[PDB]
This record gives sequence, structure tokens and C-alpha cells, in this order.
Amino acid sequence: NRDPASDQMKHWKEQRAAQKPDVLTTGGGNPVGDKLNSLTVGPRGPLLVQDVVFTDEMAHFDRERIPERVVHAKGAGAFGYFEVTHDITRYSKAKVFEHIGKRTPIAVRFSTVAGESGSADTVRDPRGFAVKFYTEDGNWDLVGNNTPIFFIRDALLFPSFIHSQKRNPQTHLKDPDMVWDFWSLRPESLHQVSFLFSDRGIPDGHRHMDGYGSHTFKLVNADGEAVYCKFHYKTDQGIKNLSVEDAARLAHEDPDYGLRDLFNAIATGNYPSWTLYIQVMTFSEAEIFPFNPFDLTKVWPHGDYPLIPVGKLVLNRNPVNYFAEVEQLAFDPSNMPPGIEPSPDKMLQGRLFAYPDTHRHRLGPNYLQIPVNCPYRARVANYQRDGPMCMMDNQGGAPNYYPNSFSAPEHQPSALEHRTHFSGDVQRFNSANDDNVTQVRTFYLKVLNEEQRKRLCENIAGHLKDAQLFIQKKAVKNFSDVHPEYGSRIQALLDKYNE
Amino acid sequence: NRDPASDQMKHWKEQRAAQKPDVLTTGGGNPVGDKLNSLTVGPRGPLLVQDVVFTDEMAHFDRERIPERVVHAKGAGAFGYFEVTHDITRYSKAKVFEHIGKRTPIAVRFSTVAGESGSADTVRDPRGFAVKFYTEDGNWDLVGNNTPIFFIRDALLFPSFIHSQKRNPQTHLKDPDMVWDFWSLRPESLHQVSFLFSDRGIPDGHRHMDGYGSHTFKLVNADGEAVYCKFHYKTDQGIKNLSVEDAARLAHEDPDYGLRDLFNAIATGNYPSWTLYIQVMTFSEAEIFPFNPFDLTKVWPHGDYPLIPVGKLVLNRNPVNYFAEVEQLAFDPSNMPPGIEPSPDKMLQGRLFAYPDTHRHRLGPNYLQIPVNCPYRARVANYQRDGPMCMMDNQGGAPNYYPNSFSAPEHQPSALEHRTHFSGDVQRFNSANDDNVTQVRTFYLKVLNEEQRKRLCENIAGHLKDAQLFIQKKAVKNFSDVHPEYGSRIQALLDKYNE
Amino acid sequence: NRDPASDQMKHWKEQRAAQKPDVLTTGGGNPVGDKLNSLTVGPRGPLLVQDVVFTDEMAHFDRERIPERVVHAKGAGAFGYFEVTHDITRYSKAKVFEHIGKRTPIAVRFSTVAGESGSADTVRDPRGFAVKFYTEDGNWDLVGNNTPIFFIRDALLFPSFIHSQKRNPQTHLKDPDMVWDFWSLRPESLHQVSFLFSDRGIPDGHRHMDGYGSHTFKLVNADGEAVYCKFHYKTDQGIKNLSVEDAARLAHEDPDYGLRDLFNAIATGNYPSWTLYIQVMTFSEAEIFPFNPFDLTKVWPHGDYPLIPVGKLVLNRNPVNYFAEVEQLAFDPSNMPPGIEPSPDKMLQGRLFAYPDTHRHRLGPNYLQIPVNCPYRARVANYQRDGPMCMMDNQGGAPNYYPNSFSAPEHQPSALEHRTHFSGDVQRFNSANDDNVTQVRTFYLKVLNEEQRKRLCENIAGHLKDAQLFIQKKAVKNFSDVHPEYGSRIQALLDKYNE
Amino acid sequence: NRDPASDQMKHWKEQRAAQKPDVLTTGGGNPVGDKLNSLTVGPRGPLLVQDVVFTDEMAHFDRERIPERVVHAKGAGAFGYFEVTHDITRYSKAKVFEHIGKRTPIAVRFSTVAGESGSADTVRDPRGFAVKFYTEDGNWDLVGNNTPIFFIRDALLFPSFIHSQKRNPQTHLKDPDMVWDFWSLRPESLHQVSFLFSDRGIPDGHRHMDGYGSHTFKLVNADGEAVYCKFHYKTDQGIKNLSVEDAARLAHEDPDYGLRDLFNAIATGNYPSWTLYIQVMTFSEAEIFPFNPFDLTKVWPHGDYPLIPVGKLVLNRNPVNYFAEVEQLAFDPSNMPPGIEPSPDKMLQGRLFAYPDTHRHRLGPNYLQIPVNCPYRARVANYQRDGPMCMMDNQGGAPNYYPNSFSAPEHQPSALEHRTHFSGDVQRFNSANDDNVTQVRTFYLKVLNEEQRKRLCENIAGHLKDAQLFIQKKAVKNFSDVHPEYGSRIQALLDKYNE
Ligand code: HEM
Repeated sequence: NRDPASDQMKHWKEQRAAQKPDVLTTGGGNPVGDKLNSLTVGPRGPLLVQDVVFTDEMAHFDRERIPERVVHAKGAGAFGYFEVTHDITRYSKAKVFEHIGKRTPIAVRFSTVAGESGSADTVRDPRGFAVKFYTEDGNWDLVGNNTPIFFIRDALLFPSFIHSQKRNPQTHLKDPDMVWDFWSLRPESLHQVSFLFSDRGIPDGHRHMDGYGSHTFKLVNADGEAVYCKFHYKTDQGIKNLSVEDAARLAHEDPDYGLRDLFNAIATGNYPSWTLYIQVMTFSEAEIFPFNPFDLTKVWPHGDYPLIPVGKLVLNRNPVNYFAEVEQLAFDPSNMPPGIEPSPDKMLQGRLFAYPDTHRHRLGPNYLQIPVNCPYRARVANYQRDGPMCMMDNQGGAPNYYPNSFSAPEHQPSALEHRTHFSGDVQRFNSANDDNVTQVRTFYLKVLNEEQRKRLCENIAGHLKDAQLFIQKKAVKNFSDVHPEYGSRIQALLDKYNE
Repeated sequence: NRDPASDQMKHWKEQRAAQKPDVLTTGGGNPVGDKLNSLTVGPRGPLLVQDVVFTDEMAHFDRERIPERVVHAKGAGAFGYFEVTHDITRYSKAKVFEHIGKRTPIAVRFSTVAGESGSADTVRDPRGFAVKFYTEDGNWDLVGNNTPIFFIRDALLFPSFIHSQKRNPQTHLKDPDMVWDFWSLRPESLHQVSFLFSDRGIPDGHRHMDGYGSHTFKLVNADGEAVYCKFHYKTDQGIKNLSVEDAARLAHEDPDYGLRDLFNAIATGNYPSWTLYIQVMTFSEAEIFPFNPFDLTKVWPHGDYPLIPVGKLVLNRNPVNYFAEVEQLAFDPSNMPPGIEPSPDKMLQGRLFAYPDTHRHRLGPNYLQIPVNCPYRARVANYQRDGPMCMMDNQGGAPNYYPNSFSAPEHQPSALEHRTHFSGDVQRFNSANDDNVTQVRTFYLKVLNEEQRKRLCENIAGHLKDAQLFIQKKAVKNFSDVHPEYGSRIQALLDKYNE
Repeated sequence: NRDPASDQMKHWKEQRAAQKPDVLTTGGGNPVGDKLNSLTVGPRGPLLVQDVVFTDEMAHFDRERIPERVVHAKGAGAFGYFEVTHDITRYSKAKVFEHIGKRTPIAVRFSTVAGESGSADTVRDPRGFAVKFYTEDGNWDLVGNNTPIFFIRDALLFPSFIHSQKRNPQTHLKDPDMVWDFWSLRPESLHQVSFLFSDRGIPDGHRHMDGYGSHTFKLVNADGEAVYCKFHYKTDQGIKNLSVEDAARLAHEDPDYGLRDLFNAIATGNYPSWTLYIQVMTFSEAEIFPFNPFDLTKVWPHGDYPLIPVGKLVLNRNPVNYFAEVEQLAFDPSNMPPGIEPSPDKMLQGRLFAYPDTHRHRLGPNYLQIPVNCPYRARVANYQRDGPMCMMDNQGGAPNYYPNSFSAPEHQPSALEHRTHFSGDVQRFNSANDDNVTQVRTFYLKVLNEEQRKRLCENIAGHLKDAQLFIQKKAVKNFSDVHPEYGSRIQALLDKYNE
Repeated sequence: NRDPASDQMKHWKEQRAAQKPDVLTTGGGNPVGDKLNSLTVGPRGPLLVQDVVFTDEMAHFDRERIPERVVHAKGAGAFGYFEVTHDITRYSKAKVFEHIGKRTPIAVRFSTVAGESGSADTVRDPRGFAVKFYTEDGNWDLVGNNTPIFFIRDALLFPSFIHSQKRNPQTHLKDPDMVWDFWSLRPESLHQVSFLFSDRGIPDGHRHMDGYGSHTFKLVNADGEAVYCKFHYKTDQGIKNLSVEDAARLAHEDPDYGLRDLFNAIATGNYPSWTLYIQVMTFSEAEIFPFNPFDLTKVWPHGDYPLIPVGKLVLNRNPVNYFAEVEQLAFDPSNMPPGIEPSPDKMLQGRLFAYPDTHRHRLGPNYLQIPVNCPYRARVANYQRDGPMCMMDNQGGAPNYYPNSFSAPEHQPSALEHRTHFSGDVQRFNSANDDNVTQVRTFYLKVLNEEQRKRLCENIAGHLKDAQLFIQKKAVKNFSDVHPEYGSRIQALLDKYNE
């Protein structure tokens, strides 16, 4: 016998006991008599528009594909839940953290980034780790990566970035000249660049990796007090990466490696877990931080801000229909229930917009009306109506303007966004030179040993080599700024690759 | 106080009862602490992106509109049932006729023909009478209208017709030349044109008008024997038209008069009803018939073809939410249960294609998933997946290829099309001159009496007059062919009309 | 020979006289043999899916309809130009007012608000007066209204407003209970509501109504020197409006009266024009202003803030294709070139989001490329790419990331937005009580004379009379808050109406 | 210096030199001041809605993606011309062949099949070969392949087939159980399934393979006589296939091998070319012939039906912008100028619908209006109007109904379709027994030599080595039904793989 994976269609007909098979039908529910031989005038004559069975199917077939994620197209998914094992109600008053043992059902999706839908899992790229919490207050999406930091700190340079990583407008090939001209001119990436070309670059599956909310957020307690926080949900399966070697063999032996490793893990019953933590920084402590507490290209050293365990993330159910439940999902950072709010983290401020923006496009206006995306542990109610493909509903014949004198939905002041005071002019404030080295240096010669320190200078040079020379220096320079040796090793290697 | 319609909100609230309102949430179900004031820095400062409340809402509002139906955009809808007051199971074996007494939930939408969503019901124009049956063998969309005949005999000239019947491409106004130039160049229109300007051109409210299927159809029984039939449903509310002045008045006082009439009649228990009948014709007779039995412009005389009583059509329910229940109601002439097949009606043949084609574009590739359209009385199982906005499970893990050896949906030798045998060179046979007078001449003389004739012409003469002298000639010319007098009688009015 | 609008097809045939007709082709360009009779196997047989002429033409016919603008569905559009005639450059460095005699192409559209596409023109309703300028610095849209004020003062209570106006979620009929229940609950509307029900609520055609910017905008000259402002452009054709009697008649007689009137004028050289002035309030003034200077329901009295002439708006070019030129026409208040900026007017701010947004839905992601919408007088060059229905050269090989060292477009540091200082807490400041009457009273008492006040209350009562009693009560109350006479004069009429 | 594909940007800057870079603007052409730092309230403050530079850019990015082709997603495309070399004026009256030395602009896209957009070029999968001839009679899309046969002879099966190749509905991974199950239960595949695993399964470069109109078509001369034919465009650069290990190496070393390879050729003057031939068969012969002369899994033998020469296919132009020219490219078999006509193929006929149809989905209603799809060597003129993103002018003010009396587009009898007399009942004729083994055996034996013969079994087994035995068996039952040793060798291999 094979693995639970391949034995899919197998484990399907079985459980289907001896119950006869459903009756093939058209979308209209008309029982199809013969769906193998099209209607034709004569055995060698043309086809009639009359074969609606055919028309009905081909028509549906011609419209399956929808736009793939603008980023993170390739990924895996599965559901499970979250459970409380610590009390942090002092910090946030969210319903998901209510009492201890408070298990909220979740939905998570792993994925790559730069590659398309046909791409393989096993390759150097950050990883998409987004959780969908279904809470009585509504849904809460923690759209996070496998790291607490990203490459850029101003949303505006993101589209340009994603481009710099994806194909060339003309050749449609991957273009290093682009990948590095951008990185080179934007040293802020330094930090997250180094993390990428580290060993973590390619985990073993989606399980032996770490999850983070990356950004800085804001918790609020039932007492109206607030404090900035950072979420870290480590892996209980342990950290594990794949040598550039395997990453390549796997790249072709099983392009969907990480994909079926997650399905079998849960099929065989070995459910992947993660222990959720959170750092904590008061506003007072925020004004003090030697750095921008809201800079996405920075971290809060654990020593100065220790981790507090909060919960256990347990994925235990495997998706049935992938399209409907995984590809069709929708993780929107904007979705945050009372007790949780965004920080003025310029990058975070960008996700507040983009996700619902695209979602409406990828899936359509009512993209939340999709089962997987619908917040069922809540009771959506308001003054919104219509839209294409309006399922449900449509919120019945209830009044549609606010305010109204007809007992239609009223607001709840208990969920008012926490009020903070901000002073200063309205201007395009430059964050470019917000120190893109320090924390980086203490990562090259403080977080990594000599072994991986080198594996880095090797990985990087192996790619940089392909970029125009003038580019290489503009890069070596920056790296150097993190530490001379850093740029020395790399540069060296390059020249050897440079013939 | 006033009418039930206008009392919509009232009642809704009284039913709502003492039940406290629902917490006003965002699309994501998150409660809103205050959906009346925006998040602005300062009481007179800028608006913030961070106001995902505003953006959430506003956004759905920006997508509230879907393209109105290409034709018959304005209308009203109601649900109810259908009863089997007779056993017509000798001709058609459709389960919707199974046994006397059986009932099948129906859905109907009345509509005008040309005017967009904002026009007025009380205007001369044919009328849409769609009857959707939710059977146990899929659905059945009998797209009827108040008239058994139409204007054209071949689809190809349909998109062209509707055009002439709408706004000039440059001015955007109703064009008399666009209208009459077309009607004059296509005599086959001579029939319905007459019926159109007659007293039936404006039926007083929906309840007071008949419904027809026009297209010759096919009824297959148990033995597989087949026949051609027509579908007529006479109104139990008796016929009632609206004088030009009484309608032309209601055009403003109440442009949605028809919509209100219906809702109101129902809301007051007074349900509109229709008896169903059909006309049966043998391939042999259809052979002998003096005309083309599938010529939409002609009718099967009562005498030669009496109407057999079928069952009843009760409208005892009003829509809850209009946009989700009526606006989206989609009727595809293709939905025919095993037992009702189309006919070689060149006109019908076209529709077979169009409805789903457009429904796939107005509502979406998965429109058959909309609650109203879904055949909730049968089990839809087939090999079609994905498509934007996939509701339900999408046949979960069930296979997707046919045939297959995994106990997936099967065939239905019983639901096989009937086998008719045609012959002749496959080409484009000009149907332009298949007697465009006979029946028109029988209408203008034996069906109408002098006062009814008088009207017809004045009605016609008053509209045709705005066309160019030349079209007027061409127009009158065709009328004389039906009958000398018809022509001159109208002509007369024109010369006067030309003051 | 009638009005130029009627003879549209005439002058066409005429226009291309000696020039022989072009060949009829499918979408693909292939020539069409016989476009009248579909390809049916046998003169009375089915329709071959092999017939492409049909399918091609039919499938397209099936997708002709796109959503109609969310609000202001029914309108009229013409193209003309703008000519500067006064140096106001000391207030805005906008390249549009650049210098005396300056000519900038414009495109305007007139509209109603609540009615859908079939809706009648001559009805009480504000009027849209959206201009589009194709300035050398990019398109500058100034979306004017036939009134310099609006009902609500916060963008959040807007979707609700429109809802109250349009059809009821259930019956689908206009609901006066809905309308007035709303206005009654938000007295800020008094001002505009009063204007609306005044003779000005039903202008005789588009040629007799002033256009306004309503919102306060911020102008910025060459020395980054700012100044708030109001946009006014009075008709040069004289203020004229249809009585309540002519309006109803026309309502059914000529639903497209505005269209017809506007088309004809131009068509016959009788070009309409508007002079554009602007009031100038300095930051120091907007400070001590007796009201919030960014409150859409208020106006800067001519007395303390004059009107400085700018130039003229002239329309002299009818649309050739309505759909392609007047329909797909989309204006974004967000489009403002260097020198013309927004104010903190909350009501305005929202608009910065919604117009481009909704457009991305109605017209489509790449709608900015639709001819009538492209800033043809400017040269786009950005890192934007792809999306459906992408024309032009998608900037071709051009680099796609920013910054880049490959000579792609750069940022002009001279068009950097002006910078203002705002301080305070950031939150939901409740601006529902910023005086909802003062100005209203001035309008009722000093702007209108008895003759007028008489029609107004009559008019208000005409509609309101139908709102449930408790609603009418609440309504008269407010009016009284403007003036005892106001509420009373109506009340009487009310009690009068109730038998 | 490196290859052309690598030096893409390098050249852009080079040639685009001696020119000040363009001004980076917005969608509306407004110059941006700084596109690197979003607008906020103070250095550490929230992002303002005011920032439109941001939104515009972001939203537009949030939509860059459109759905990929349901099949043949991964591909490379280029442009060239077709040159007549021989006179087959007698077989076709088609203008594209008018004379000797007649050039016609063509566009081409090569593509794998069951692989998603991100997949890798080199993999056992048929190659998509589609040429778009822009002729004076519009565009004639010759939607071919690198093989002259397919896996099934009935459209209906296609969706079911295609799904079998793609991913598993639940585990989303590629699944052999599905693969082989389909083929096992469907023997017609045999012929094409053999060719696949043959040495031709993985062609080296897109230039070292052939082209096969595949289907059977019809030809019509000026005198009206018709006949059937087979299209063949043999590679001039010669056939060069890739090994199995090599293929799987570039598979991850360079997954975009096709693109690069092909792009570089044309980039250096090494323009590839193909010779277009035609096999001819007269109706008479179409009668004598011995299995269905249209069976898509049957090829005419050069022996009895020889290869006639026609012309040259030369591709000497690379796309400037890929998304604009290749991604948006749309080839519709339904496009066919006079002289070329479909044939009964129960497979082809269906294609005539899937292509234009699925396009109205993937790209949009007016997709034929996208620059590369437009039939620019002709002149579209008809009665089709509107639809979203209506580019051009919608045809201006021309009359929109046919017929008309205003000199609008007329028709050409010259373009009438050939009339074939088809006799025989109208029903679903089984095609499962049309011989799916005779021709096949001839391959394995004749066309194939002992050497390659081995690499087939080895390959056909290397894959099937993952399908439940019960499946493996069924398969061997056919291969052997082809020829004893075929399944023999296979079965011998399979056993070892079964460890
Ligand atoms: C922030 C609140 C606003 C939002 C979200 C908003 C939204 C809309 C929407 C959805 C339409 C439909 C347009 C169409 O279908 O053609 C519209 C039309 C219009 N808006 Fe309002 N708008 C806002 C504020 C205003 C203000 C502040 C003005 C003052 C120019 C204005 C002027 C117009 C005009 C002129 C039209 C009609 C355009 C035409 O048909 O030519 N809007 N607006």
C-alpha cells in the first residue's frame, strides 16, 4: 500500500460504502443520460447547439481559473484550532483570549512568495504563515511570515519590490539584475536579506518552521489601557531546513514536497503545533527604544523584551476541496477584533488597505461570503447590501440606512478603537535612512556561527554573481557596512564565480 | 393606515419585536464602536487609512451594482407553487407532471422588454413571464411572455431587433427611425407588431395578463413517444388592459405600478393564479400543418389544436430581499427535465445558448450556486469544478474525471434525448418569406372588431409618424399586404399627423 | 427635417455618401456571408454549434451591459474646452490656469442622483456637474454638483443616505418612510434639503444650472503658499427651471429631456458656457470662521468671501458614441494636479477613496486607459503594470521597479504636496451638532420670498405627507428649529393632506 | 557580457539613452513628488487616505493578475510572418495564399499543457503550437500542436481528460491514479499516449519540434469545390529531443528553458523557421478511407496521402512586453477566413466554442480589442456594440441593426460557407469503438526502431509505477492489445518498480 496521500481517491470510494453513486447531472440538475458522446447529425456530421449537456459543462470548464495571489501564489492549507494556556487579559481583552482553555477554530495557509502557481515548494524565499481566527467578535487574521522582519519599511516600495523579485516585463524570466539593483539601492533590506540566504531560507516542509506577526501591534484591555506587542508562534515540531542541495533535487523530484508533507502529517495523525508568544512594549518604552519600535526591518531583542507564552496552535484537519477552502481563502490583516489594533507601522498601515482591495478583485466583491472566509462564530450584521454573486441573504428585508427607527443593527461602544494622541505635520516623512545596519551586524556575528556565517556568504554570492558587475560592488559596499569581513567573504567568492 | 407595500419597514420592526438589535459589525463580523464618525487626526484633520470601518463599508457600496439584464431589465418577482389538476402523463413523462395532486415550487419574474431598470411598467411593450419550476429532476425554466408569437423567426436578427428598440448609439434617445426602419424591413414582424399596439400592449398590472411559451416544444412520455406542444397559462384574474391615458398617466404617478400591484395583491392574501394548458401536435400533423410549425411568428389555432388542461399556477409568496431573490433570478430555456425537450424552432435554438452565456456574465460563472437559482430539489453531482466564487464544498474530494472507477456520479439511460431524424443539405435557409400576412389578416379582422381596429392604427399611427416619410411608406406598404384597409386607414392618420 | 437629435442616422448616411458600405465582419474580422439565417441542418432542423457568425455576434450581444454608476445612473455628456481669462496664479501653480488665453480640453457629464438608467430627467433631485480637464500635468477632475452643499457632513453616513433614497430592500419601491426617517434623524441636511425642494431642485435642462465644487479645496502656488477655496461656475445661459407641472408632464412625455436638450444645443452651434470663479479663504480666516470651514453643509457668504473670475467653460462637441464616451466616462476627485489639493473636509476625504475604487469595479482595473478617460494631454510613466484588459504597450520592456539605475521615470520634487500641521488626539470626532440651521434660516428668510417659501413647504409636504406620522412629527420639529413659520406652514399642509 | 535575455534592462538603458527619463506620474498622469515615503501625520504616524500616490499604485498592483489559461498556461511567444512558397490556389482561395511570396504577419505561442503558469518548460507533456495569421480577411488562428493526434475523439471527454492530468481535487498534488485510470478506461489515447512517452515527449527548445494543425479541415476554391486537409509545419532547425535525465535537470536548473532559449535565438539573428505543408483528401476519398477520416487519434499516411508544400513560418521578433503580447494573446480556432472551414471532428467542433468562450472569461468580453488579438490587417465593421472596457470608439454613430437603410456594414455572399449534405438521425453516436490500436501498433513497430522502442516502455512504466495494481493491469491489457511485446516489456519493467 501507498501513503494516505496517493490513496486519496482510494480512501474516498471505500468510505462511500455500497451506497449507489449519485446521478450525473448538469448544473441545472438535469440527469445526464449520455455524457461521453456529443449529439451529432450523423456519425460524421457536426454538433448541435442542442447538446446542452456538453455546452453546460464546457462552459463551466472554460471558467475555472481565477487570478492567483498577486504574491504567495503557491501554498498549503489546513485547519485546526487555537487553545489558551496562559492569561493575558491584563494586556488584551479579546474574546479569543477570554479564559484559559478557550479554543478558537483556526485556518492557516503556508505558501511561498515570488513564484507562480506552477512553482515548487522547496526554494529560497520567505514563507507565508497566515492564521484565520474565528472569534465571537469576528475573524482575526494574523497574516505573517516565517520571520519577524521584512525587507522594506515603507509600503510604497513594496510593489516595486515584488516586481524586482518576479519575472522580467519582457523576457518573463527571473532577473537578478532587478533582484539586486533594488536590494543594492535599498540597504534597509540588509537585515531580512541576510535572514533569507541563511539556513532558514528553505525549511523541511511547512511544519519545521517558525511563525511571526512580523509587525508591531497594539493590545488593549477591558480597562482601556493599551500596549504595543509582537506575536511569535514557534514550532513544536522543531526547526529544520534543507540544504541548497535537496532544495534543488526536491525542486524537481516532488515540486509539491512541502505540500504533501503537511497533508500526510495530519492524515497519519501527527498534527503540527506551534506555541504562541508575545513581547510587550509600553508606550513609555516605545518612546525610548533606540530604534523605531514600528520599523518592520527591526526586532526587539529577547533580553530586553522576553516572550510570554499565550497559546497552542494545532492544525489537525486536512482540507477536503483545495480550491474552495485553500486557494479561495482570504486573510485580511484589517480583520481585528476588540483588544487588538494596528500600530503606526507604515508597512502594516499598507496591509490595512491592500488585502481587502485585492480580495474583492481575486475572488470578487462578496469574497467574505465564501464559506471559508465567512466569520461564522460571529453574527455579521450591518448596512451593506447587494454586490455581484450575492449569496446568503442579502441581510433580508431589514432596514438599510443608519440611523433608523426600525430596530435594525446598532453599534457597540464597547468596541471603540483605542484613542491615541499624535502631533506633527502631514508630510512624506523619509524612513529610508532609518539605520539599516546595526541590528544586522549583530546578526552576522552574534546570531549565526562560523558554519552558517559562511553558508551565507556562499549562498548570496552564488546569486549576486549573475548581476551586472557595477551592481556587485554597490552591494558588497552595503554588506561591508554591516561588517567588512561580511563583504570581504562575499566579494571574494564572487570573483571566483566571476572567473 | 396605508398599503402593505409602503408598510414594509413597519411590519418588519413589529416582527423584530423586543429582541434587542444586532451588534453592527464589519464585513468581517468585527463589532463597530461607532459607524457614524470617521477616524480623523484632530476634529478638523485628515481622514486615516486606518479607518477600516469606512473603507470596509464604502467599498461594498462601490460594488453594489451588477449589469442589468440586457433586455427585460425592469420587473417584479414572486414565488409560489404549481399543482397537477390533471394527468397529462400520456404525452410528457416529466416528473413535474407525475401524478395529479403533486405540486412543484415555482418562481416567476414579470418584466417589460426594452426599458432599463428605471423605466415605467405602464408603457406599451410586450411582457416577460418567466416560470421557474424547482423539480426533483433538476429545474425547468419556462421563459414565457404574454403572447404566443414574437417579431422575428431567426436568432441572427434578434440582437439587431433589440437594438432598434433602444437608444440611438449617439444621442442615447429612443429612435423612431431605428424602430420603424427595422420593423418595415422585416414583415415577419407584422403579427406581433399588431398584437403589440393593440389593447394588450399595456396590461393593467401583471396579474391581469396571460403567459405563453411561444416556442413549439417536445413532450416525451414513458414509451419514449414524442410530440410537439405549446405552453399557455391563462390568467385566473381575467384580462385587463390600460388605456394610453390611464397608462401614460401611471408612467409618472407610479412608474413601478406593476411591481406594487403584485406585492400588494399577495401581501393581502389575494393570490394571483393561472391555469396551465398546452397544445399537442403530431410529427405527422406538424408535417401536414399549412405553415412551419416552428415559426415563432405563427400560432396553432385553438380549433385545430384545443388546449388540454394541465395544472395550476399559484403566486402566494413575496420576495424577502429583491436584489438577492429577483434581480438575480436567472432563467435558461435549456433547463428541461427528462420529459421536455426543445423543438427545431430556429428562434428557440438560439435561446438555448444565450441565457446561460449571459447568466455566466451578469451573475458570474457560478451563478447556479445562488440560492434562488440553485435546484434545491435535486442532487447536483457532476464533473465541473472551480470557477470564481465557489459556494458549498465544490464536491469536496469527489473525483473530477469521467469515466472513472471510483464510484462517482453515473449516467441515466432514461434521461437520453429523443431521437428525431432530419435531412437536407446543411446550410443557411432563408426564412424571410414564410407568409408574413395570413395570420395577421386573421387577427386584424376576425379577432378585432371595428373599435378595436380603430385604436390599433391610431396607436401605430401616433408612433410611426415620427419616422421619416420613406419608412412611413415602407411601413404602410406592409400593412396593406396584410390588408388594403389596414394600410390606408393608418396612412390617413399620418397625413393628418403631418398636420 | 426635425431636431438634429432625431435625424442622427440621417446625417450619418449623409456624412458618408459616395463612400460604399464596409464589409460586415465577425469580431475576428472574417467577412460575413449571410447574416440573416443561422446555419440549420435542414430548412427546419437544429442549429449547428458550427455556426460562428451567430455565436460570435450573440455572445457579444450577451455582454453589452456593465453596471451603471452607483448613484447618478442617468446622465448626459459633452466635450468642450476651458479658457483661462484671469491671472489667479498667485493662488495656485496649477498648470491649468497657467496663463491668459490658456486652453485645456474638458469633458463634462450632467446627471440626476437616485434614478437608475431608465429614470426620467425632469425630477426633483440634485444634479451632477462633473468636469474633466486634460491638463499638461495630468487629468484634473472637479466633480461639481448643481448645489454648493450636501446633506450629510461625514462620509460614513453616506452609503446610508443613498440607500434611503433608492428602492426599498424588499418591495423595491421608493420608500418615503425611509427617506424622511433619515433626514429627520440627521438635521444637518436641512440646508441642502431646503435647497432641493426649492425651484432649483428641477432645472430645465442641464443648460440652466450652476455647477459647484461644494467642498473646500486647498490651492498651492509657486512658493508653496496655500489658501482654501470654493469652486463655482455659474451658467452663462441664465438660471431656468421647470415647474412641478412641466416636470411631471415631461417626466413621461420626454424622459430623456436633458439629453435631448443638451445634444441639440451644441449640434446647432448654440453652445452653453459657464464662468468659473472661486472664493478665497486664507488659513488665518478659516481659523476664526464662525463655522467649520470644511463642513459640506455650509457656505462662505459672498459678502465676506467674494468670487474671483478665472475663465470659461464651453461645450461645443456632442458625443459620437454615448457608451464609449459618456458612459465609460469616470471622474475621480482624487485626480488633482500640482496646485490643486484637498482640504480636511471629511466629506471630501472619503471621495478620494471611492471614485477610483468603484471605477475599478464598474469599468474595470485598467479603466484609466479607456480613451475618454486617458490623460491624453499628459504622458503617463509609472511602475504600474498588467491587470485585465491592458492596452497601450504596458510600458513594454521598461523597468518595473523603483528605484532603478536603468533610466526609468523619476519623481519631480517640485510637485511635492504642500504640508500643513494638525495636532490633537486622533479619533472619531462627532461633528453632528456643528449648527444645522443658521445658514438654513438665512436661506429660508433672506434668500426666498413668500411666493417661494410657499412652493417649498408645499413641495416638502407633497412627499413627506406619506411618511408615517411619528416621522412627519419629527420632521416638522426640525424645520421649526430653522424657523417657527417653516415647520408650521408645512404642518398645516400635512394635516391638510391627511384628509 | 552575457546572453540577450540577461542583458534586457542593460540594453533598454543603453538604447533609451541620450534622453532625460520620463516623469513618473499616477494613473491619471499627475507627477508624483516622492514615491518612496507614504503620507503620514508626523514621522511615526498613521498613513493618511490623502496619500493617493499610494492607493493608485497599490490598488493597480493589487490586481496585476488575471486568470491563467485553463490549460497550456506555461509558454513562450514570439512574432514572425508567413511566406507563400507554393501555389495551392486550387485547394484554397484564401487570400493568405493569394500569390507566391505573399507575406502575412503572424504571432505564435508555444506552451506545455497540464502545467500551471509557474511550472517548468521541459517535461513529458505535448507542446502547444498556435499561429495567428493576421490576413486581409481577418485573423485565422491555426491552433496546432507539436503532434498530429490527441488522447480523445469527443469534446465531452476533454474536461474529464484535462482534469485527470492536472492536480488532485483534495491533496492538490499531481496524481497518477487519476492519470492512468482515465487512459486505462480510455484506449483511444493509446496512439497519442505512445507518441508522448516517445523520444518526442520532451523537445529540446521550442525550435527543435514540429507543428501539426492536428485536426482535419476543409478547403474551398474560387469555384466552390471543397476538400479536406491536414496541416503540417515541419521545423527547419531540425528535430532535437531532450533526454529524460537532462530534461529533469534543466527542470530545476532553468525551468524557463523554453522562453530563454527561444528568446535568445531571435535576439541574435538566429530566427527559427518552419515549413507549412498540407495533406489533401477529397470527399470521395473521405468515403473510401478506412476508419473515421476525422478520428482525432488517426493520422493520414504520407504514403496514400502525400505532403504538399505551401510556405514558410519565420519568427524574427521578440515580444517587447510579455504580459501585453503573450499572456493576453488569444487564439480561437473558430477564426477562419474564406477558403478554410472546419470539419465534422466531434473534437474540433467543440473547440469552435471553447476558445472564444473561455476568452470572454479569462481576458474579457472585448478581448479581440486587445492590440495583439485585433484583426488589424482587415477592418472590423459590424453591429456589435458595448461590453466592458469597450476600447476603440465602439464603432461610433453607425446604425446598429441589420438590415438597415443607412449604408451601414453590408455582407458578402462570397464568404458564404460551403454546403454539405448530412444525412442520418440526430443523436449521440458512440465513438469508443473506432479502432484505437491499428495505427498505434504501426508506430511501435514501423515508425519506431528497437532503440527508441525501449525508452518508451521504460518511460511508460516509470510513470505508471504509482497506480494501484488493478489499474496497472488494465493498462497492460491495452498496450498488449496493441502489440504483445508492448505490454510485455512494460509489464516486465513495472514489476521491478514494484520492489
Ligand atoms: C467621499 C464621499 C464621496 C463618495 C464616496 C462619492 C461617491 C460617488 C459615486 C459612487 C458616484 C457615482 C458616479 C457615477 O456613477 O457616475 C458619485 C457621483 C458623483 N459625485 Fe459623489 N462621492 C463623494 C462625494 C462627492 C462630493 C464631495 C462631490 C463634489 C464633486 C461629488 C461629486 C460627484 C459628481 C459630480 C457625481 C456624478 C459624476 C457624473 O456622473 O458625471 N461627490 N459619487
